[PDB]
Order: sequence, then structure tokens, then C-alpha cells
Amino acid sequence: ASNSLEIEELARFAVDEHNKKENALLEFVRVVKAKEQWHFDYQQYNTMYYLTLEAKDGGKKKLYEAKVWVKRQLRMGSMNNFKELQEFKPV
Amino acid sequence: HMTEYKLVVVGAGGVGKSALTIQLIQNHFVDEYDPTIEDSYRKQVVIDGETCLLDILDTAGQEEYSAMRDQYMRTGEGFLCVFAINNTKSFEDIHHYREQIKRVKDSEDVPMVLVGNKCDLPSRTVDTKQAQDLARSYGIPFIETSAKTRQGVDDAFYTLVREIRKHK
Ligand SMILES: Nc1nc2c(ncn2[C@@H]2O[C@H](COP(=O)(O)OP(=O)(O)O)[C@@H](O)[C@H]2O)c(=O)[nH]1
Ligand SMILES: [Mg+2]
Repeated sequence: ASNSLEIEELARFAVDEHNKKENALLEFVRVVKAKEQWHFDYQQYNTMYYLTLEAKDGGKKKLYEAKVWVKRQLRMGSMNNFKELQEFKPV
Repeated sequence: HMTEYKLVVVGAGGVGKSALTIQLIQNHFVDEYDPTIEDSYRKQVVIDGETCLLDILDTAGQEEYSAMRDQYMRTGEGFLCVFAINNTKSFEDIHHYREQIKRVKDSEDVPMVLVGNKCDLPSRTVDTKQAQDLARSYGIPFIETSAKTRQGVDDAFYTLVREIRKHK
């Protein structure tokens, strides 16, 4: 069930990926807004997640917009999963 | 607040319909389920954040009279069409299972997944390419599963639910 993900899981992924890429220490609080846009093709069940989340930055609660891209693709009888943080910026 | 999805598992005797269904319901391999018995199951599962109730019929055949099977075939929203990768005849039969579904639904575009089960076996007779070509010609997704190891079981059922969503 590894490609069945909830909004909260994708928001934690976004914060964790940002912290890794930018050597930051944002602490996830909650999701404020989410838009999920599914993109279907033959054997493709892909989703763009537009997330507004609250995270603590140096002890101060701030809002961030994150975009997470998820690919769920069947190739030669096998499910192929991919997740990437596309964008993370303060509001 | 559950979204109900009515699913039907079809395919030749012996391909693993019962084993696949029971892996999803009971999370273990039941390797000797009476090949003549049909049963339905109600599985509460969260898929992509949606709380779902999967109403699943495990069919035992398409010839013996069954009010329940006729009802599920007519009103079913999505179908797993299962063959075994070591049984060429089960793969050749897929055409006839798909034709029955298209006929009872009176539609060319019915949510389906082609499932090549027993992908644990070394005794493959149906090449992945051969199965993928058939699925592509039908416009239906293809996945290989093992009910024995539970490989691909969740993805087959989740894929069928995602196929139903595309069509709803
Ligand atoms: N090796 C292997 N055997 C399987 C698998 N799934 C089912 N079987 C066996 O294949 C036979 C038929 O399985 P069953 O689920 O009863 O098939 P059904 O007639 O389609 O319901 C039984 O002997 C099962 O133990 C699998 O994934 N791998
Ligand atoms: Mg059976």
C-alpha cells in the first residue's frame, strides 16, 4: 500500500525534503490548505499536491507553499513509485 | 462516510482468484479454498485518503446458476480479470471473461485490471510482454501478482479502484 498516501504524509515529506536540500530545521505543525490534481494516462495514476502548511522556523510558526509530485506507474507488470518535492517557499 | 466500490474477481478455475481475494481480506495465503465456492467480502480500506468499502465478489465460475454472481456482474463497477503466468489456457480465456463483462455492462469502457498471478513461479509460459500487449490493446492496466507472497495484491485492488474513479 506504499503509493496510497494521505495529505499529512506528503506535507511531512515536503518539510523533511526541504530540511535536507536547504540544511534547514523547519518543524511541521499542520496542513492549512491542500489541492490534489490527478493526472491519468495508460498505466499512470499521477498526482500534483499543492500544500499550504504551518511549520516552526526558529521558534516562529510560519506558512509555506509546497508542491509534491507523485507517480504511480505500471511497467511490464510491476508498480513503479516516485515522490519528489518540486517547490517549497514561504507564503 | 465510506465510498463503496463494487469489485468482481473473474478468471479460469485455479488461477488464484480466492487466494488473491483472501490475501486482501485476511492478510495471509489460503492455498486450498474450495474451487466451487463463491463468497463476497466487505473490506474497509483507506486509498489515497478516501475511506473506502470494497464490496468484493470472488467468483467460482460463470456457468452454474447464481443470483448473487449475476447481480455483481450486472452492477459491478470494476473487474479483476485473473490468469496464471504458468497456464497459457487461462491467459487465452481472458478474451472470453472480458467479452462477458462488456456484454452484461453493454459498454466497451468497463474499469478492469489484467492480473497475471503466480509470478513467484519459475514455470512461466505467458511472457510479461505478451500479457502487456493484450492489456494495451484493451486499454486496461496490467499487473503481475503472487497471492503466495502477497506481491502486487494491494496494488491490483488499488489500481482497480483508481480505474473506477477515472470512469465515475
Ligand atoms: N505458486 C502459487 N500458487 C498459487 C498462487 N495463488 C494461488 N495458488 C494456488 O493455485 C491453486 C488455485 O488457487 P485458488 O485461489 O483456489 O484459485 P481460484 O480457483 O482462481 O479461486 C491452489 O492450489 C493455490 O494454492 C500464487 O500466487 N502462487
Ligand atoms: Mg476460488
